[PDB]
Amino acid sequence: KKLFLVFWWHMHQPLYREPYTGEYLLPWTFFHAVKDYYDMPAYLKDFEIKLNFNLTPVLIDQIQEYAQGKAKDVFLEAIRKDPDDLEKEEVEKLIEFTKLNYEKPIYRFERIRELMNKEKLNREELLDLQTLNLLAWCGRTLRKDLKDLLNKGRNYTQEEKEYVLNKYFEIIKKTLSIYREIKEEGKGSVSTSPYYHPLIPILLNPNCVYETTPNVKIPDFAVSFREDASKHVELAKEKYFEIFGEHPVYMWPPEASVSNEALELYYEKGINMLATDEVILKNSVERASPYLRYYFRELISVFFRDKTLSDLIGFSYHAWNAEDAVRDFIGRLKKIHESVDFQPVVFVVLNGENCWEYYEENGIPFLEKLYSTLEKEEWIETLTLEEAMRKEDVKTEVIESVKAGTWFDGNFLKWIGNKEKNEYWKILIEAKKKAKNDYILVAEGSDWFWWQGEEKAPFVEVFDKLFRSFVRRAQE
Ligand SMILES: OC[C@H]1O[C@H](O[C@H]2[C@H](O)[C@@H](O)[C@@H](O[C@H]3[C@H](O)[C@@H](O)[C@@H](O[C@H]4[C@H](O)[C@@H](O)[C@@H](O[C@H]5[C@H](O)[C@@H](O)[C@@H](O[C@H]6[C@H](O)[C@@H](O)[C@@H](O)O[C@@H]6CO)O[C@@H]5CO)O[C@@H]4CO)O[C@@H]3CO)O[C@@H]2CO)[C@H](O)[C@@H](O)[C@@H]1O
Repeated sequence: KKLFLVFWWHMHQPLYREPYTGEYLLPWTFFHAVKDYYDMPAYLKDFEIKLNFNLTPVLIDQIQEYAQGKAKDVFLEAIRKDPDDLEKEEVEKLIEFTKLNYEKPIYRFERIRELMNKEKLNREELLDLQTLNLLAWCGRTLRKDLKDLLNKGRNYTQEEKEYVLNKYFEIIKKTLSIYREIKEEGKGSVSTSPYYHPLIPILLNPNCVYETTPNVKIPDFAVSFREDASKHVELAKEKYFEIFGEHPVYMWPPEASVSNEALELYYEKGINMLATDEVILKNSVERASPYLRYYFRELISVFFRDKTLSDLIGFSYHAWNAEDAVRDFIGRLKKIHESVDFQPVVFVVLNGENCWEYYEENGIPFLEKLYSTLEKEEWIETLTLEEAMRKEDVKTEVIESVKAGTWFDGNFLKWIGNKEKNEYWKILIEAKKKAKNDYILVAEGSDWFWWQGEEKAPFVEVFDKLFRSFVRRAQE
């Protein structure tokens, strides 16, 4: 009797490319590409387990633009330049970026503490600030290859900085290839999401928010987003086809968000399986275990992730010693294994790139121990999404209805319902009446609503500039 374990790592960035200037206004796609988007699948080169990935189409677009040398990234330009060429504004940006990241374990360099305690930085000190910001985001592969430069920790030259930059772009250029490789070799399945990671249930029917939060105020949805919901799904199928040669049969619904209408739309667009959150299961069915394969109306297969296990990795284990965390995780799997006489399917689904910067050494000791341990446990069999979808020796159940929600408390309050987030929906509704191009789809991404009305910390103003620029461009 085995326990079936299914990792599904979700990779996404909203579009940071300002539509009028073409400038990438935040470097987050670059930094998570060099740190996580290649290295997370690259673990499969070293560990004989299965790991699955979701790539949003808008993230794929940006990875391609960087790989082709076409991404004009303003923060990266402040890193690349000789410090003598830095604008006062770029020095300010560098210092502000360092301050935002200063307390993260991946920024634990003594030299960074020295630099941030200095009243003024000369050219050598700025070169160190630039290069250490680069190296703080070094991924697992290059932490080995560049170990000597990493251990310097100080006294970097322009040539060394440029060497690191060149190796980083090599990683970006190999990124889509590694996803093709692990897919073709059967080491993992690759899914995608509707194109710009929107909240499909809201686009189809904004009143679905009242299934969980009856008291929420929402704006007057005087325009229909139902066709746009379809377009996000259809365009994602086309992008994922361009990159892999086939249409996707698995999708990750953004924010785990489902509703009866959304599940119908995914079924109508030929999606065979998705996953969502355990809270949605608990809200939809009186008594239901998350270790079964569910069939929604016999139309589409649904797995509900183990929320506890997913949250342990995504939010808890950064605060643990790596050995203890793996012991805890394996011990929890052992209890699931012993708690049923059938073979449970355990979905661990979370963002694949955001938690590691808070782990010691970028989560590498944790993941190397986890994967090394899992590959040796005879009673655990990790599965691709395809294997999980088709496994015969599992328990299944038909469900007829779900209560609309997301993996944030089973509801939509992170994206709608307060004055500021509702203002964004009002802006989008009015812009949709006059829309002329697909930039209206960009503006439908969940990220813009996530940051709005929170507020409040460096760069939220950048997300607001992007959202409003996309809204403006959509009407031309
Ligand atoms: O000043 C605030 C903040 O600033 C910086 O953060 C910046 C960040 O470092 C940078 O990379 C970027 O963030 C990106 C991010 O990298 C992308 O992946 C993307 O994030 C979205 C993600 O793809 C989505 O799946 C979604 O994930 C969220 C959920 O929406 C949340 O509800 C929550 O979900 C969990 C939930 O809490 C739990 O109950 C659990 O059951 O499971 C859920 C999932 O595990 O968290 C996840 C992850 O955040 O939404 C994401 C946001 O839309 O796009 C991001 C940008 O839109 O930009 C950040 C701001 O500049 C700084 O580094 C931070 O340290 C600081 O905290």
